[PDB]
Amino acid sequence: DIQMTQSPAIMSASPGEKVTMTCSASSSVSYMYWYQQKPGSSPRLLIYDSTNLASGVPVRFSGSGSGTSYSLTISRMEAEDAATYYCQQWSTYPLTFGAGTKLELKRADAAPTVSIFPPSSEQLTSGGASVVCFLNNFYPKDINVKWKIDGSERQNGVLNSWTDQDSKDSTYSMSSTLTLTKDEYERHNSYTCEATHKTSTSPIVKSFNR
Amino acid sequence: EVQLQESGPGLVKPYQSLSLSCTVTGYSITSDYAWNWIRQFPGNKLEWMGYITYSGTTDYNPSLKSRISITRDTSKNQFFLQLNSVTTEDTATYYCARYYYGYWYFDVWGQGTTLTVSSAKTTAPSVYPLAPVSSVTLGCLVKGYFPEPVTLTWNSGSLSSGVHTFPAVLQSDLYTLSSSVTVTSSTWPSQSITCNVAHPASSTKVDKKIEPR
Repeated sequence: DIQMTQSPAIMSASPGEKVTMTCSASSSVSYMYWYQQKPGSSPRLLIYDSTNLASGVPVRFSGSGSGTSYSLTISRMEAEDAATYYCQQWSTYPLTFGAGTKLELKRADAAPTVSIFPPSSEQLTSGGASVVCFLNNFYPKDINVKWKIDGSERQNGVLNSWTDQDSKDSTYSMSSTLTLTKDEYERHNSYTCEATHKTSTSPIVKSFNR
Repeated sequence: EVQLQESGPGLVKPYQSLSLSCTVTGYSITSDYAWNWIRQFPGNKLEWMGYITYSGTTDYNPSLKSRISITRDTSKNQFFLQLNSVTTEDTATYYCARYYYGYWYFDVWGQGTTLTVSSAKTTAPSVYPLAPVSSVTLGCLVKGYFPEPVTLTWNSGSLSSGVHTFPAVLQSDLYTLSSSVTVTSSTWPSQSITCNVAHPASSTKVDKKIEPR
């Protein structure tokens, strides 16, 4: 009944770097197991018995550790190594797993393509109004969106959602939805969506007026 | 080859029992190995639930072996999971896996099945179109549905490039999801672009065409 802690929870790396994740055990374990789980595919065993590589596993992966500390290292990172890795043990047990470490791929910076949508008439007839803003294909998942109604920043009633890193281009995307009542919506004129991202000192502004 | 596929309800009321099955093909559950039950999420945390061996029973459950029962149907070639007095803490996605002998590891995993434990009532989604902005990015908004999930395709799955479906966000027992698709200016509006939404739990399916309104 050992608890397993995988730190860092998430990390990014560019091809060619030396990667190292860790797995801590609340109390001593006799040799850990590591699974690799490629997004959208079954997990696969990578390491068995702390250092022994499973068959079909690339030599660039190595495993080490003893006692309550175990680590996974990738001498040279490859694009195809981006995935979640889980450590597992079975010594003093009921068998338990760790919550995984997500190894994301680092890539060149990219600014988001912003689009804004007034509420659909169909929705308006129901008495609600959602303004949607899409910020697509940008790198540093870190971006701050701002909603402004007649100049005032609206911080309540917003829902933000990002997609995982894109398989074809290591990019991210996000949507921010501002839901209001039809009557508070028609009580205002300008609706703005502002994005602040590493790529621009000034923020990206996308707006529309009723 | 061996596949393994899960099945069970998507929504279960609290304090009720949960039942899930695992069908396997390409291999018989009586030959060797122990085909287990594991659950993950929401915070990625995992929990091994138990196993039933090729010789039947011989099963083990973690110390939380008080509401659980794993059984099998050797004639249909499938094992089952029965969890009782289920609560909100039991919502997760369940996986049935096979544990390879000698080499202590799971070599076959199923597709996973998500189970929500909630007293909330199934609600059908309202699908809104979102006519477009900047080199023409169009969108679809699915809101106010329960439970997860919905399936969204653009033009019966024919259009797959430039699509971005964003994960569902729960806002007070109701869900909201969205999707965008970017096409060339010449494509739309001449070439139709409709959003296809399906919500099995409430048996709702609707095609919503993005008109340049």
